Amino acid sequence: DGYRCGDKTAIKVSNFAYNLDPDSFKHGDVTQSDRQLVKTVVGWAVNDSDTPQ
Amino acid sequence: DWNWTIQQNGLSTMQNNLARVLRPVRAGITGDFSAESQFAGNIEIGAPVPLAA
Repeated sequence: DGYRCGDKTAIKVSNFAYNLDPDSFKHGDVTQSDRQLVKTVVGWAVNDSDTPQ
Repeated sequence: DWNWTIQQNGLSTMQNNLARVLRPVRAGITGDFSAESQFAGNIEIGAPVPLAA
């Protein structure tokens, strides 16, 4: 405004957010950087007899 | 009880009168259906956009 003060104009970059209607984008194959195994459970079905399956 | 009428009035020719009270009565009444505010819900489905590899 014709005064000695320091002020300057600034324009912010946004915290970008996007949305996409089209098919045009994709994520590739996953990679596991690290893995820890939490739990496991095992089981089976035994069917000796011919008919009941 | 109903039986003391026999002594007092004979209980004859009354039957039609009883019938008048007892019979079902009907006539079409049109109207409204209203209530207090209620929950409602909805599901919308989009266009399945063609995707390619």
